[PDB]
Amino acid sequence: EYQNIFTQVQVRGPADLGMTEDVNLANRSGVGPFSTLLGWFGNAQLGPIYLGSLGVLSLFSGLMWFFTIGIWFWYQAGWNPAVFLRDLFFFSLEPPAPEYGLSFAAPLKEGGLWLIASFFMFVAVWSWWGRTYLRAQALGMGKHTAWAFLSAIWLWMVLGFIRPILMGSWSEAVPYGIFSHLDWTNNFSLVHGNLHYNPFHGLSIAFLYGSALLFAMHGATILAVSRFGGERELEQIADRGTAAERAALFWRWTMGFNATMEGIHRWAIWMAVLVTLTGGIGILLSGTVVDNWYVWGQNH
Amino acid sequence: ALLSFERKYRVPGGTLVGGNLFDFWVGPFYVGFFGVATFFFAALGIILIAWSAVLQGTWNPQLISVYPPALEYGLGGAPLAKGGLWQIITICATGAFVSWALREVEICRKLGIGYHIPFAFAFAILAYLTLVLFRPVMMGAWGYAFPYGIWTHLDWVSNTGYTYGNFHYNPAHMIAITFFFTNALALALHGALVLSAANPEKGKEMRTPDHEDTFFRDLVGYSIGTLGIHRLGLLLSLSAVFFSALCMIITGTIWFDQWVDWWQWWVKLPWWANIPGGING
Amino acid sequence: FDLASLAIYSFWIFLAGLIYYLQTENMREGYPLENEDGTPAANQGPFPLPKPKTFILPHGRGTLTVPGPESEDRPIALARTAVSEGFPHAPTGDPMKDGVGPASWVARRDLPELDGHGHNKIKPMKAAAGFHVSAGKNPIGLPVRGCDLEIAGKVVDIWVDIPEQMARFLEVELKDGSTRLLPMQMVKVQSNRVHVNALSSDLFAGIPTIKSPTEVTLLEEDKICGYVAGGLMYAAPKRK
Ligand code: BCL
Ligand code: BCL
Ligand code: BCL
Ligand SMILES: CC[C@H]1c2cc3[nH]c4c(c3C)C(=O)[C@H](C(=O)OC)c4c3nc(cc4[nH]c(cc(n2)[C@@H]1C)c(C(C)=O)c4C)[C@@H](C)[C@@H]3CCC(=O)OC/C=C(\C)CCC[C@H](C)CCC[C@H](C)CCCC(C)C
Ligand SMILES: COC1=C(OC)C(=O)C(C/C=C(\C)CC/C=C(\C)CC/C=C(\C)CC/C=C(\C)CC/C=C(\C)CC/C=C(\C)CCC=C(C)C)=C(C)C1=O
Ligand SMILES: COC(C)(C)C(=O)C/C=C(\C)CC/C=C(\C)CC/C=C(\C)CCCC/C(C)=C/CC[C@H](C)CC/C=C(\C)CCC=C(C)C
Ligand SMILES: CCCCCCCC/C=C\CCCCCCCC(=O)OC[C@H](O)CO
Ligand SMILES: CCCCCCCCCCCC[N+](C)(C)[O-]
Ligand SMILES: CCCCCCCCCCCC[N+](C)(C)[O-]
Ligand SMILES: CCCCCCCCCCCC[N+](C)(C)[O-]
Ligand SMILES: CCCCCCCCCCCC[N+](C)(C)[O-]
Ligand SMILES: CCCCCCCCCCCC[N+](C)(C)[O-]
Ligand SMILES: CCCCCCCCCCCC[N+](C)(C)[O-]
Ligand SMILES: CCCCCCCCCCCC[N+](C)(C)[O-]
Ligand SMILES: CCCCCCCCCCCC[N+](C)(C)[O-]
Ligand SMILES: [Cl-]
Ligand SMILES: [Fe+3]
Repeated sequence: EYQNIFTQVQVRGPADLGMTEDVNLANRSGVGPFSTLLGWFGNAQLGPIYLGSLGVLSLFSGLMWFFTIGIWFWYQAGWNPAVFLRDLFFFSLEPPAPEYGLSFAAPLKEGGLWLIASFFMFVAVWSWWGRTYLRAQALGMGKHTAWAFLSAIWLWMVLGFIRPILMGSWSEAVPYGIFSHLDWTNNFSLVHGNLHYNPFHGLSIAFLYGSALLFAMHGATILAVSRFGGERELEQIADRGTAAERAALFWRWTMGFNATMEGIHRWAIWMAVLVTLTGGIGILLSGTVVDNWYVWGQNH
Repeated sequence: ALLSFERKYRVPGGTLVGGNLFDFWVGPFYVGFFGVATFFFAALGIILIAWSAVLQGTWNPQLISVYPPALEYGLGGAPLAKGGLWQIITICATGAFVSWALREVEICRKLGIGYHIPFAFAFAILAYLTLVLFRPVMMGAWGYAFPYGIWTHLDWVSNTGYTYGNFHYNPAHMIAITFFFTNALALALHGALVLSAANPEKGKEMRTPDHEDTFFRDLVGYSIGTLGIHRLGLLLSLSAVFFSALCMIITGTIWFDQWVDWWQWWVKLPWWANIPGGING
Repeated sequence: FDLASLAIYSFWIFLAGLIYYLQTENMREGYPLENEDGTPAANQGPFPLPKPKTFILPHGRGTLTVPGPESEDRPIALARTAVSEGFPHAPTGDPMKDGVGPASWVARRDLPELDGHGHNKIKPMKAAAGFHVSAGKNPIGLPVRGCDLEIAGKVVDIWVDIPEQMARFLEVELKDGSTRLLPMQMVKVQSNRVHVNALSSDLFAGIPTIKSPTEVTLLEEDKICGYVAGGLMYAAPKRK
C-alpha cells in the first residue's frame, strides 16, 4: 500500500508570502524559487526570509568567526591550496596556553586569534537567540523555541566560556578544528576518570537515545494516521478527530498509557532539551568539583 | 477501564494468529497471540536473569551481570554459568522484541492505521542483533557480544572502542552521530513550534499552522511543512540507528586497525602527499 | 555529600515532578476513565485530572476548555460480548455504514478548517486560482480501480491544501454521475490508473457525500477517511 513517505503528486500554486501580524514587512526578502526536489519530501517553496538588525549582525558576526578560523587554516597550510585541502580536517585554532590564564594578552599565534574568533561566535549565537525570540514575538507566538534554544546555548556556554573561567584558564576551552575537537573530547574523558561514570553524562545519553526513540514513535504515529489528516495537529488539538483517537489508542493498548495531540509535544520538547541541560551540568562539574568520576562513583 | 472515546474502537478482528482466541484486553493492554508470546519470553528471560544473579552471588541490580561465553568457546554452546545463560537470555530477548513488533502490527490492523510504528521499531531490533548476533558470528565467537549488566555493558563499549584507537574516527560513526544530534535538534524545534502556536502570547487567539510556516520562513527562509517534519523525524532517527549498526558490523570484520588510519587515503594521495608544510608535511 | 551528589539528587527530584506534570498534561482528553457501560471507573490511577485550560480559537470560532464533560454525540452500534470487562464489542449492523471499529469517525465540528486568513484550508483545484500539478503523474482523467480490479469511476479533480500546497483528496466521478472524495494517502497513482486497495468498486458509492461541491468540513473529512480505512478490514472478503 501507499506509505506517505514521499509525495506522489506535487501541486504548486502562488507563493505564500506568510502571515503579517506585527512583522515589519520592510525586512522580508522576495520569494525564492520552488524546489521540485524538496517537494517530494516536504514543501517546495524557498523563502521569503526575514532580515533585521539582529539577523544582519548574526550573519556578519558569524562570517567573521568563519573567516578568522579560515585565514588561520590557510596560514597553517603555508598558503598552499594543495596542502590546505590535504590537511583541512587536521588544522586547528587552539586557545591560549595555560600560562596566559584568563588574560586576553596572548599573541595572535598563541591563542590571541582563538579569542577573537570566540568573540565573533559569541556575538553571532546570542544575536541569533534574540532573533528566535523576536520572530515569535512579532507573530504573537509563545517563546518555546527561544527557551529550547537556551538549553543548547547552555552546553555551548559551559564548554568554552563558563567552565574555562571557573578553571581559570582559556586553555580549558575546545579548539576550532574537525579532528582536533574530537581529540579534545577524547582527552576530556580520560583526564576526568571516564565520563561513562558521570551520572549527568549517563542521563544526557538517556535523553539523546530517548529523543531518537520519541521522534521515531511520533513520526511513525503521525504518518500512520495521516490517512485521517493527523499531521494537522493544531486543529486536532482544538477539535479532536479520529486521527488523535486512534493514535492514542494504539499506544494505550501497546504500553498501557498514552498522550494527547498537544501533550506529546511537551514530552518531545523536554526529552530534547534535557540532553544539553543535564550535559552542561555534567561538564560544569568536571574538574571544578570532581576530578575522577569513576573514583567519585565508587563512594556513592 | 476505557477512555471516553475508546469503546467504538474495541471491535473484534485484526489478529494474525489464533483468530478470536486471544482477541481481548487486560485493562488497557491488548493481548493477542503475540502478547502471550511476549509475556512467555519475558517471564523466561527474567527468571534466567534472577538465576544468573543467584550464581553470581548478589541481588543488587547494579552488580548483576550476565556475560557471554569466553572467546575460546567460539560460536558453540556454553554451560549455563559459563555463558549459557547469556545465550538463552539473548534468545528470549529476541523472541520478546519480535513478538512485541508483531503485536503492534495486530493493533495497527484493528485500528485501521499504517504499519509505520512496528517498521520503525524493527530498526532498533536490527541494531540489537547487529551487536549480539551478526557481528559476533562474523567475528567467530559469542564473546564479542556485550554483557547484560547496567555498568559492565558500558565497559564493553569502552573496551571495544579503544581497541581501535579513538572510535570517533570511524567514518560511519560520525554519520550516525550527526543524525542523533540533528534528530534531537529537530525534535526540540518541532515540539517548541507546535506548543508556541497552541499556547501563544497572553491576550492572543490560538495560532494557525500558517503562523508555524511563517515563523520558520522568517527564521531560516524555509519551512518543511507539517507532514514533512514527521517524515523527517522518522528518517533522522532511523538513519542514525542504521549507520550505528553499520559502523559496528564493519568494525573487526573488514577493518582491524585504528580508525584514524582510515583517513590516510586522503592525506597520502601521491600528488599532494609529499608537498612540504601543513600538519602532515 | 559533595556538590555533585546534591546536584544529581536534586535532578532526580526535578525529574519526578516533571513526569508528574507531563502525565497530567496528557490527561486533558479522554479522561476520566469509564467502565464499559459508560459510568465512571472506580480506579482512575494515581495521577489526578488536570485543571482546565482555555484555548481561544481564531476567526470567532469560540473557546475550547479541556478537560471538560466528554460526549461522543453520536450512536454507537456495538454490543457487549461478555459479562466481564476486556472483551470485544461486536457490531450490531453494518460497521462501515455505522462507523464503528476501523470505520470510526469523530463528531468534529461541521465546519471546514480555515487557514491563517480565514479562508477554506482545502479547496478543489478547479476553484484554486493558479494551482496545478508540478511533478509526478497527474491523476485527473485516470480510471479508479478497486481491490476487486473493477473500475469505480474516474478522477475529475484534486482537492488541495492551499497553505501547505499539498494534494489531500481525489474527487472521483462515479458511474451514476455523482462524485466522492478519496484520501490521497489511501490511493496509488500509477501510469494508467489509480488503484484503491481499501475499497471494492461497489463500495465507492457508500462513501459519505459532502454538502457543498467546493468545501469539505472536519466532520465530513472524519466520516470519509474513517469509511475508507474501515474497508481494509470490512471489504477484505472481496479483495483479490
Ligand atoms: C546503544 C549502544 C550500546 C549501549 C551504550 C550505552 C551508554 C553509553 C549508556 C547507556 C545507558 C543505558 N542503557 Mg545501554 N547500550 C547498549 C544496549 C542497551 C540495551 C539493549 C537491550 O540493547 C538496553 C536495554 C540498554 C539499557 C540502558 C539503560 C540502563 C541506560 C539508559 C538507556 C536509555 O534511556 O535509552 C533511551 C530509552 C528510553 C528513554 C526509554 C526507557 C528505557 C529504559 C530506561 C530501559 C531500562 C532497561 C533496564 C534497566 C534493563 C532491562 C530490565 C529487564 C526487566 C531485565 N542498553 C549498546 C550495547 N547505554 C546509559 C546509562 O546510564 O547506563 C548506565 C549510558 O550512559
Ligand atoms: C572519549 C569520548 C567520551 C565522551 C566524552 C564526551 C564529552 C567530553 C562530552 C560528551 C557529551 C555527550 N556525549 Mg559522550 N563520550 C563518550 C561516550 C558517549 C556515548 C557512547 C555510546 O559511549 C554516547 C552515546 C555519548 C553521547 C553524548 C551526548 C549525550 C552528549 C552530547 C549532547 C549533545 O547533543 O551535544 C551536541 C550539542 C551541542 C554541542 C550544543 C552546541 C549548540 C551551539 C549553540 C551550536 C552553534 C553552532 C554554530 C553557531 C553554527 C554552525 C553553522 C550552522 C550551519 C549555522 N557519549 C566517551 C566516554 N561526551 C557532552 C556532554 O554534555 O557530556 C555530559 C560533552 O561535552
Ligand atoms: C569510549 C567509547 C567510544 C565509542 C564506542 C562505541 C561503540 C563500541 C559503539 C558505539 C555506538 C554508538 N555510539 Mg560511540 N563511542 C564513543 C563516543 C561517542 C559519542 C561522543 C559524543 O563522544 C557519541 C555521540 C557516540 C554515539 C554513538 C551512537 C552512534 C551509537 C549508539 C546508539 C545506537 O546504536 O543505538 C542502537 C540502539 C539499540 C541497541 C537499542 C535496542 C533496543 C531493543 C531493540 C529493545 C530493548 C527493550 C528493553 C530491554 C525493554 C525494557 C522494558 C522496560 C519496560 C523499561 N559515541 C567513544 C569514542 N560507540 C554503538 C553502536 O553503534 O551500536 C550499533 C556501539 O556498539
Ligand atoms: C529505532 C530508533 C529508536 C527506537 C525506536 C523505537 N523503540 C521502540 C519503538 C520504536 C519506534 C516501539 O514501537 C517500541 C515501544 O513500544 O516503545 C514504547 C520500542 C521500544 N523501545 C524500547 C527501548 C529502547 N529503545 C532504544 C532505542 C531506540 N528505539 C532507537 C534509538 C533504547 C536505547 C538503549 O537506545 C532502548 C532501551 C522499549 C521501551 C520498547 C520495546 C519493549 C519491548 O520489546 O517489550 C517486550 C519485552 C519485554 C517486556 C521484556 C524483555 C526482557 C528480556 C526478555 C530480558 C532482558 C534482556 C536484556 C538484553 C537485558 C540488557 C540490559 C542491560 C544492557 C542494561
Ligand atoms: C501524536 O500521537 C501520539 C500519541 O497519542 C496522541 C501518543 O500517546 C504517543 C505515545 C507517547 C507517549 C505516551 C509519550 C511517553 C513515552 C515515552 C517517554 C517513551 C518511553 C516509554 C516507556 C518507558 C514505557 C514502556 C512501557 C512498557 C513497554 C509496558 C510494560 C510492559 C508490560 C506490562 C507487558 C505488556 C503486556 C502484554 C504483553 C499483555 C499481557 C499478557 C498476558 C498473558 C496477560 C505518541 C508517540 C504519539 O505520537
Ligand atoms: C577559502 O576558505 C576560507 C578561508 C574563505 C574559509 O572560510 C575556510 C574556513 C573554514 C573551512 C572554517 C572551518 C571551521 C571549523 C573547523 C570550526 C569547527 C568548530 C567546532 C568543531 C566547534 C568548536 C566550538 C566550541 C567552542 C570552543 C566554543 C567557544 C564559545 C564560547 C562560549 C565563546 C567564549 C568567548 C570568549 C572567551 C571571549 C569573547 C567575548 C565574550 C564577551 C565572552
Ligand atoms: C534550503 C534552505 C535551507 C536552510 C535551512 C537552515 C538550517 C536548518 C538546518 C537544520 C534544522 C532542521 C530544520 C527542521 C525543523 C522544522 C521544525 C518544524 O516543526 O517545522 C515544521 C513546519 O515547518 C511547521 O509548519
Ligand atoms: C532551559 C529549558 C527551557 C524549558 C523548555 C520549555 C519551555 C516552557 C516555557 C513556555 C514559555 C511561555 N511563554 C509565555 C514565554 O511563551
Ligand atoms: C522525560 C522522559 C524521562 C526519561 C527518564 C529516563 C531515565 C533513564 C535512567 C538512566 C540512568 C542514569 N544514571 C544516573 C543511573 O546514570
Ligand atoms: C521505567 C519506569 C516504568 C516503566 C513502565 C511504566 C508504565 C507502566 C504501565 C502503565 C500503567 C498500567 N496501569 C495498569 C496502571 O494502567
Ligand atoms: C527466536 C529466534 C531468534 C534467533 C536468534 C537468537 C540469537 C541467539 C544467539 C545464541 C545462540 C546460542 N546457541 C543456540 C548457539 O547455543
Ligand atoms: C532485523 C530485525 C528483524 C525483526 C523484524 C520482525 C518484527 C516485525 C517488524 C515488521 C512489521 C512491519 N511491516 C511493515 C513489515 O509490516
Ligand atoms: C545544589 C543544586 C544543584 C542544581 C540542581 C539541578 C536541578 C534543577 C535544575 C533543572 C532545570 C531547571 N530549568 C529552569 C532549566 O527548568
Ligand atoms: C515533587 C517535587 C517537584 C518539584 C520539582 C519541579 C517540578 C516542576 C516541573 C516543571 C514545570 C513545567 N512548566 C510549568 C515550567 O512548564
Ligand atoms: C520513561 C518514563 C515514563 C514514565 C511513564 C509513567 C506514567 C504512566 C502513567 C500511567 C497511568 C495512566 N492510566 C492507566 C491511569 O490511564
Ligand atoms: Cl532579525
Ligand atoms: Fe507533531
